[PDB]
Amino acid sequence: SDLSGVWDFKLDNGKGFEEKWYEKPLKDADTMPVPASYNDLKEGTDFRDHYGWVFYQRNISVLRCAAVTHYAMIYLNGKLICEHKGGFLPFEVELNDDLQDGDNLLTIAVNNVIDYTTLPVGGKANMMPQNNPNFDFFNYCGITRPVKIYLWQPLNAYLYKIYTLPYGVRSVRVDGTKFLINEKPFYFKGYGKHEDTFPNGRGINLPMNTKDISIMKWQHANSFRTSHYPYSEEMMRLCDEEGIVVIDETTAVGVNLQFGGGANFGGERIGTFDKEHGVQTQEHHKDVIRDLISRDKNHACVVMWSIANEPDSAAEGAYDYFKPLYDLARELDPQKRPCTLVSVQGTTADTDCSSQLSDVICLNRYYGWYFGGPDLEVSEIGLRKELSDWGKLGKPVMFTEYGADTVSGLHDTTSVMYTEEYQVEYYEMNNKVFDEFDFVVGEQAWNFADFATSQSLLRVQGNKKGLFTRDRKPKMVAHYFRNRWSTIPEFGY
Amino acid sequence: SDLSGVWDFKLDNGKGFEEKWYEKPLKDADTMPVPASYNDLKEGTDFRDHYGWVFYQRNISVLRCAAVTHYAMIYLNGKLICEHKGGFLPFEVELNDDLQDGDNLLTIAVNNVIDYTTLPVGGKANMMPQNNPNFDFFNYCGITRPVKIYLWQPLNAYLYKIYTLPYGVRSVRVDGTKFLINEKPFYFKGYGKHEDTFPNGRGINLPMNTKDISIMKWQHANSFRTSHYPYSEEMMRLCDEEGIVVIDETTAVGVNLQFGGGANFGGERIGTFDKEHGVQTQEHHKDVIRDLISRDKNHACVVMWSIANEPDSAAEGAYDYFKPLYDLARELDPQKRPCTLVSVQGTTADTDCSSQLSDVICLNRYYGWYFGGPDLEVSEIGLRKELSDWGKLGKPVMFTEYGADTVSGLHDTTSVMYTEEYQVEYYEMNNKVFDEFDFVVGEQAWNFADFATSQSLLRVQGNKKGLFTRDRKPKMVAHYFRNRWSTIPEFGY
Amino acid sequence: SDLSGVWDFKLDNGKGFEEKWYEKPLKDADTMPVPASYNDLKEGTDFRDHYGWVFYQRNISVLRCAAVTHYAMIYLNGKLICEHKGGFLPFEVELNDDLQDGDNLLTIAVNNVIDYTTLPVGGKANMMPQNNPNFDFFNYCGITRPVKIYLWQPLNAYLYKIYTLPYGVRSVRVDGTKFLINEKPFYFKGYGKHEDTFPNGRGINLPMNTKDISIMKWQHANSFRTSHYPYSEEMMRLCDEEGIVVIDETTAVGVNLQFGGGANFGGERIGTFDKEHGVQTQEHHKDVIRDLISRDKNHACVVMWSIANEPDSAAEGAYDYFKPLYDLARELDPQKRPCTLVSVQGTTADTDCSSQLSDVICLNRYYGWYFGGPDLEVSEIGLRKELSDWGKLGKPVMFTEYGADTVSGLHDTTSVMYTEEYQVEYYEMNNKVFDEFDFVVGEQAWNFADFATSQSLLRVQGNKKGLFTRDRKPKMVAHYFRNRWSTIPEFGY
Amino acid sequence: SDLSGVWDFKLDNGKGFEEKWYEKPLKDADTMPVPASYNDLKEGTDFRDHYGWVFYQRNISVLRCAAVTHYAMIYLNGKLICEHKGGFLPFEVELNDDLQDGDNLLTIAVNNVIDYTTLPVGGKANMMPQNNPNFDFFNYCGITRPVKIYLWQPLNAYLYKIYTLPYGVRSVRVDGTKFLINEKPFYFKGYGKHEDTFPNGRGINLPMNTKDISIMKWQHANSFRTSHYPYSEEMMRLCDEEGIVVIDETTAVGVNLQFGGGANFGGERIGTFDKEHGVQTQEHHKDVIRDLISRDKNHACVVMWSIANEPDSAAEGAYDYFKPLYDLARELDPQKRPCTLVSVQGTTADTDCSSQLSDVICLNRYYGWYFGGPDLEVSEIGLRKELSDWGKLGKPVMFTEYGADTVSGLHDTTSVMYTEEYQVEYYEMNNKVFDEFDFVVGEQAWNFADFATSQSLLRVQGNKKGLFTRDRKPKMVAHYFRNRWSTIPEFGY
Ligand SMILES: CNc1ccc2c(n1)sc1c(N3CCN([C@@H]4O[C@H](C(=O)O)[C@@H](O)[C@H](O)[C@H]4O)CC3)nc(NC)nc12
Ligand SMILES: CNc1ccc2c(n1)sc1c(N3CCN([C@@H]4O[C@H](C(=O)O)[C@@H](O)[C@H](O)[C@H]4O)CC3)nc(NC)nc12
Repeated sequence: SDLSGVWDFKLDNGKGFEEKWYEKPLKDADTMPVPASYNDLKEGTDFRDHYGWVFYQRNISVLRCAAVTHYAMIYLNGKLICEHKGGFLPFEVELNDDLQDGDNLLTIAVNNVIDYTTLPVGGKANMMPQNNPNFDFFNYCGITRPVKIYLWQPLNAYLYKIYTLPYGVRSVRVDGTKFLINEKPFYFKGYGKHEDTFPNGRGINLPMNTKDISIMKWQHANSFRTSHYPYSEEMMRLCDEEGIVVIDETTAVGVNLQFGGGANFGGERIGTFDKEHGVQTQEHHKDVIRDLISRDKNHACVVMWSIANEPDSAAEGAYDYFKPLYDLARELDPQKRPCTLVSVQGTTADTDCSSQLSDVICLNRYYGWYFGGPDLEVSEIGLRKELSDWGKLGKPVMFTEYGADTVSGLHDTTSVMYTEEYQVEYYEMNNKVFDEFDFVVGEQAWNFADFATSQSLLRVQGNKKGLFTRDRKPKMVAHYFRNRWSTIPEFGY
Repeated sequence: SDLSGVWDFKLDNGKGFEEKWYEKPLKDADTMPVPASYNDLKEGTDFRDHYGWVFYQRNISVLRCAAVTHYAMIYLNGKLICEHKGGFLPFEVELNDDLQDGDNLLTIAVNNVIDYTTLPVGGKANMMPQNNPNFDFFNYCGITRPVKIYLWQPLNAYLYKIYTLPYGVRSVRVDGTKFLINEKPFYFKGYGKHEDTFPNGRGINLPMNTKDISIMKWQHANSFRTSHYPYSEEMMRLCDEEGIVVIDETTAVGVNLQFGGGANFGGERIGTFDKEHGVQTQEHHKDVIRDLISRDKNHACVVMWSIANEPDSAAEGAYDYFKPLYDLARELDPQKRPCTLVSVQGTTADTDCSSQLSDVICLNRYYGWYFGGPDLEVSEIGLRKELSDWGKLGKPVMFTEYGADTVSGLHDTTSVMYTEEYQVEYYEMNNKVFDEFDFVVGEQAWNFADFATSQSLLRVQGNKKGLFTRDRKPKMVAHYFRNRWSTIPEFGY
Repeated sequence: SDLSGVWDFKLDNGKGFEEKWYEKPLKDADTMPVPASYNDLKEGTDFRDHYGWVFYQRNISVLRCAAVTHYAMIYLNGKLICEHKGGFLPFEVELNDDLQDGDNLLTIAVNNVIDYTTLPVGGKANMMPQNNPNFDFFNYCGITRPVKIYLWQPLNAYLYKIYTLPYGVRSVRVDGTKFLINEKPFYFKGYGKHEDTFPNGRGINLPMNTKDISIMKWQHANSFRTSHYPYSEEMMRLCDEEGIVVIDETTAVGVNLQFGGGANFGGERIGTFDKEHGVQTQEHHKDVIRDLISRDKNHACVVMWSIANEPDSAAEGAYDYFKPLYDLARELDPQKRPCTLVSVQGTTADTDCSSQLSDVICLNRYYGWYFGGPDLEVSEIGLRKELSDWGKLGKPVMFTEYGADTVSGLHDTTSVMYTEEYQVEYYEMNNKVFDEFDFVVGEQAWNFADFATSQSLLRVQGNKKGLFTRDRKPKMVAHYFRNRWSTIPEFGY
Repeated sequence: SDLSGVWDFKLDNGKGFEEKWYEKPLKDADTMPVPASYNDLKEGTDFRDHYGWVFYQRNISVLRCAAVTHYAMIYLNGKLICEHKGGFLPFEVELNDDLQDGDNLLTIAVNNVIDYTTLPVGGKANMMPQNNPNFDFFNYCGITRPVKIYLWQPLNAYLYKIYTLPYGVRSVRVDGTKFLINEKPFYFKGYGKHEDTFPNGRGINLPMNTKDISIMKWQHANSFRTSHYPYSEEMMRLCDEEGIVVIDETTAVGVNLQFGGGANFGGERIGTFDKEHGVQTQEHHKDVIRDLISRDKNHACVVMWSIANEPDSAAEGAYDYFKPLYDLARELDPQKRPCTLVSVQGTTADTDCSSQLSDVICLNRYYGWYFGGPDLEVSEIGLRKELSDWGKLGKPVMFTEYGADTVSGLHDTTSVMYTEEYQVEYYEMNNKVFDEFDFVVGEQAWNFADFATSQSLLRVQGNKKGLFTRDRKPKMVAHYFRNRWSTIPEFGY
């Protein structure tokens, strides 16, 4: 029985836990539908940028939270039943006990604070009393996912059935510079995505998920990556049904304290993996890895794991941080699927700890935007120079992010940055260099669609690097990729 | 237990009922989330404009359809359990019988054909093998609403509780030219709405519903009308919680065969209420009235009933068609709430059968757009001339529709039609005349937000008359109304 | 010596000619730059839509009007020196006499009234006290063009020199179904243009002219048509320098009283060439033909004459109206260049008087917009059916107009009318049928850029059929044509 | 006699002066209209971003350059006649000599290089082989202005006449904290402008000038500033006719080497007024001051001089640089008009050398954008704190720049940066603080309209801080200012 609906809702002030609001029904309360991120569902900056706790509550009568972002505190008649740290993976509690009679009071308290102990991690200032994300997307929070009571081929799916669980048969493993599904040389076509819609924020959107898949099949794409967090269970099963290759990724974005900017302790900047003042996320990072792999163990669409997005991988302490997490990933994946991490700009093949730990090299490069733009010729020289050097490893290289901010509507015959023409030229140059090297095994544009971020001078009402707008309407670049991807097969490219 | 999820889906070809698809599991099937309109969830004109039947199916293990648009045909292991005509109101069936063991096959067949027998009615051509709506919104179909197994004051709501059902205490009745809630002279502030979002089509959107309410409270609005169909049960309860005045309306739009255009039988145009060739919707019209009132009997937000939107009310046979439906409305409303109908342009106080049957006169006037535009001065003369004549009845007059198509982004200091400036000037002129007459008891703009329609030369990617865009972003007119409505109280204006 | 600058300016009230304003300096006067259309240079609908006369004036000290739209009345110290009817071709007067001493008073009175006696002709209502154009562009008026005192190959121009006059050598003549320049089979690539910029209105814009040419060479175009009026002398010489093929056209648009709509005399609609109540433009039509050809006699870019745009050519009296004008065109063109007229939708090869008089058949067809849209398949059947029938004449057929209104920014993966995707699909279908017939010798899209029109429900802030916006920014269709035209040569296609 | 037209044109390669192109007619030449900036009149980044010299040429038969940006080199039959450094003020040469017979060859060579010796000054990198402007507008170059051969009250102009020269009588002088025109306390209402249109670049646009004035009178504005360079003579006379208060400004923008960024000599950053490595513009700065004041000596609209825009005025050497230029300004202004300079963010009353030299304090502050955004509350605290401190001087304070980048079309009910709502809120906060202090004597928004800049991550297709778009269409903020300025008089506020 799904508990999804409009619940009672109130923000803490913060004299909430003192007055024991989880015992009595909330007075002067608001309304809020679940599942949904609450940030965009009321008006006013003080509500959207609220710092602290919120109180959901709903009656019951006669429990698995699919996701609660970030920190959940479940109650019943006042007695705490659960606690959970981790805003993008499910958790459940037993309720045979503590469920009195009929008319009972279920309260869910949700916290949004992010720091060096959370995944994603929150910095102390802007990346590009308040939360300051160390990541480039908005800190949507609340009960994002529902609360309920209780040969396979890319683009050519076939799932047998087996509680009933669907399953698809497929082999995936890496040989040299080749990514093989069912022993055939695959090429990744697609994007890095976001669970981002209006006004749901990060709340699950089954209609948009299907529309996203239809658009991808319209665009002749085959893959995407769950940047920068594991998606909903329903979206994963859909890729199983629809035959969409997925790269599952953990909530480990922002373990890199070189943005912006930086953080100082004693008049000196601190490194990322400083044991005393740096990140305190390791033991939670593996908790997320073992919780993720336990969830999507059997999804034939899951093809490769991503331990972290854009970490300080070329810094002191980077190897000793990721080695125990990498090993764990191979330890609990019964299929021994490839594992990787997506690398920031500035990483080279020699300095990246991913050069050894990862089966596949996954790059996030912005030659022609953050680097070199608007000089596409100079940026081409650099992209080729770094890409040649990455071939020294004899591993598959894969671009997981590359893009240019483009506001839909801006045009010029002599293109400039932020126009739709410049975006197509940016991708033309990059794709031209990608086609020169036989060890690249995929292109994944950033982003699939425009998505909301925190406010800054460098973000024009969110991140505009999508091929599509936030309402999924195509920019000119979306028709460019559709034509290019129509001549690039899934296997043998 | 909510059955909402992604189901199996296929379109009929139309050799579907022959091959008995409702018995065996569907081969070569697609995917489709419910609840949602399917029209926008795949790509291609042939899918969006599909004519005929679609087949939903979902397994069961151990039934109330909140809405199925338009015609539902429920199955189980092959045996038909139900049929329902009526795309916007709930229906249920008993399932103690016919539910074998555990693993069973629930199939829902949905038809989209509209004609002179349906509400809404479908014409034979464009209003402004295919369905041609006699109404100005898109023919979204599918399982729009979920399938599940089992003193009050405006803007100041208070609902006692009482199965548990919430209830709010309030008095509503008409005295002379005054609309009184709790014996105080009310003024309607708001819009005509639509259940229209992307990509859900008409599918229920609990996030957008709350965002809509927040925007209305941001804009200092108090009311809206369920144009042109009854909304979801969840949206009605939200207006109860949030204290939003609602005008409940039936699915009776398009009982007017003077659009465009017209229909001919024997070389001669036929009237609307021709008994042989005209509308065949009467007995279904009261079925909808008795089904609607049975659903929202106790919603304190429901304040007035609307029997039909824009009917041929000044034509022969109009009185004898609406008299038995009007009487029924007063017969089954235990509160004796006011009843009305919203009148097309061209109606006068003398010729409208609503002049006698309705407690409140509800007008849809476009002085300054369809009539007179771009001459706002001439259009002002006409609006005053017709409005003065409507005062002869000593009844409350209320504008339920007035607006000008405005594409967000188009501006000029010397305004022209379709720009944001012209839209504000259009509303300034109209509102100026409204303030001259003490018998007008409300203004409701058309529309609240841009919504999808059928394609025509006169529709610029849908209906653009919204104060907000389809993604709820405000046009300049939305800030004009917010300032005007901030100085107009709920009572005593 | 150029008199171009900001002059004194005032609108008549209309007690202007009584008070003899042309004698004394204008009191309570405004400012206005020449050359420019005055309509958009002040604010307010009453100024933009002004009906009647305006008064320019400027001092002199010690005369050829390049164009005065429409009717000019030149003065000096009060004494009338000139009168001119014809808003788009030059006229001059002698000034040795009437020029006293030094400080003198030059007044130019300009009228904007259009009716059945003017070219372009003004109707009595909207086409789709006030001027109501029988043409689809705005009635910009004022001193549009400056007032001053005193082998060639397409895309490969070479002009010898010869008062000094430049000249280019080239042969043009029609053989069968072939348009030959220098005895090679040409193909027209380009558009119908407009002298339309902001805020100049129709005023000459030498910067935009060069930018237009650069954009055409960027788009791999070779031709355009001076729709619907002869352009400036400077623009013609530029096409001589830049090697751009031009189709010179007269001011004869709107000699067709079947728009909208129509005009009635005695309870009955009147035909276009009714001698008593219809058009009274014939003797002025040849005055324009002999004035035009006298101006561009030597422009090597002028390749074909266009007697009228979209006339009632399949109606009674159409042949006897155009025969004396056609003959005149061949009489005064010392090069015997081809002559034609562009035909409205609904014209067939049998009924069009252009089927006999014209050397080249020039069609304005909207299969997929005005006809058939949004059914591109049905519209394709019609375009092929009419195009096949036009081949019966053994003449060259050329499309001078075809397009779909497109507001820059509107997109959908499943296209609908007014989006950028639908515009590309519209042109794809049309161009596919054009490539099936060897007797079509050119495609000219409508329009090159968005331009201002009179206000109506069918015009979304002007005409949006341009491949480019009014500020020359490209829509998606502009890159489609650039790719298609890059593979289509000038000769031998 | 105006030489304005389309000339021969070619870019140097750079073997141009060797081959003596100024002697023979240019082979393989292009076309270019004058007056106009050439940068946007052809296609391709290599043309728009061309570094070096361009060659204009035009025949003559039987000379004052109104502006040539930046460096002019005039020829005739090969013999150099002139040289001029200074891209925004007129210069002339005698031609009785050197003018042979009739058919002669006039060549104008134009250079675009900017460095520490030019005004405006060019840096070595981006401010926010190539020119890198130290200013926030595009380096438009070419023959921008024409080449030719030969009581007053704000908003209530009256000019007597007096070669004939118009003149207007008015008194202007500063008393305490009051700016008085005709001994009445004035308040500046308006903006900082730019000579920026499409596609003319910085080329003179008499139509747009009049449209700009009409829009200002529509918006109830009274003043603007010639940021950041003296405008055309025609625009100045128009403000005389139309009664628009102007603040004339020199070409002295970018004398501040703290942008971005900075420049290093020997591993150390150099100060702005370093005599050896810093700016070398002083003696040219006064040449511009004495050339400017010699031009607009008699314009009654000129009300105050601006010596430089945003200089390093709080740095070592700043006082000794501006003292001789300031004194010169009072030396040659026969009216002893006030003189000032507009100050960068970060300047305080104590450290600004303008605190002593200037009669009026002119600030460029961005509280709520560059500083504090999106925290409008915190930014309000700062604006009040700095504004209170500026009152210690007992002088008039005037804001010459304040604004937020706004892309037309972006909206949200809960505003974020770059939307139209945030722009209105930004101006509401600022204007609220301005109204608290009686010593502020004007508000001038930045900018009047969107204008082109060099490309950077921080510039969304140019500078979007305009109240209007580049095609003069109003954003929502333009209607906010129109309402505010309608209640603020010219005198006595
Ligand atoms: C097959 N079914 C139908 C039914 C009605 C009509 C048509 N087809 S076609 C047409 C029309 N046109 C007038 C304009 N003409 C060109 O079209 C451009 C544009 O419309 O954009 C114009 O800008 C340009 O100046 C013109 O040369 C094209 C024909 N006018 C009116 N008046 C009610 N009705 C119709
Ligand atoms: C308080 N915290 C900070 C931090 C950094 C900066 C500021 N405040 S302020 C500023 C700046 N400005 C330069 C431009 N100047 C005006 O602004 C207009 C515009 O920016 O739109 C311009 O179009 C117009 O021409 C100019 O007169 C305004 C100052 N430049 C740079 N270079 C990295 N940094 C900063």
